[PDB]
Amino acid sequence: MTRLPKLAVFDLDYTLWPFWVDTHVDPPFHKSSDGTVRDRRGQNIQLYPEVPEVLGRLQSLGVPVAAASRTSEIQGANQLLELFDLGKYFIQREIYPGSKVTHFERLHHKTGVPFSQMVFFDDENRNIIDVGRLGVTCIHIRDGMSLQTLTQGLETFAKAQA
Repeated sequence: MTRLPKLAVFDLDYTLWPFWVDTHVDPPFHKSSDGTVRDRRGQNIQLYPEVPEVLGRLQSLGVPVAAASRTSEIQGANQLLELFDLGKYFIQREIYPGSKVTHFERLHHKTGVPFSQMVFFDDENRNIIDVGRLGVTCIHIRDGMSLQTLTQGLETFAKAQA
């Protein structure tokens, strides 16, 4: 029904997975025969349960998906996206330290999508505030992404377009 955003942006830590990739785990990671992803020490790395379906829904809706993360553990963040087979859903990934305003300026530049036509999900208040000043519809999340968080965010975006 209501207008869809032209770009859906997600942070990684506490958005797609319940931890800080630069703090709680020890890269590199690998896939184990028991169906899990493990870090160098043997910890069981998991995504928030509905993350695969969240990205799959955006894919079905034709909504371009991008990442905007401020972690220093860049290699590890990308490896996780690949091992969980989530990388295929992303058209662009901005993963590096610094003000997230820089990540969004590059997303804006390469996609051509105006800031007002973007929706962003992050748990970090600092980022919600910084990016919000750009006109992006920012969705402050808790307990990571879920289909409810996604669908409510899309409604919020639609409302903002009005």
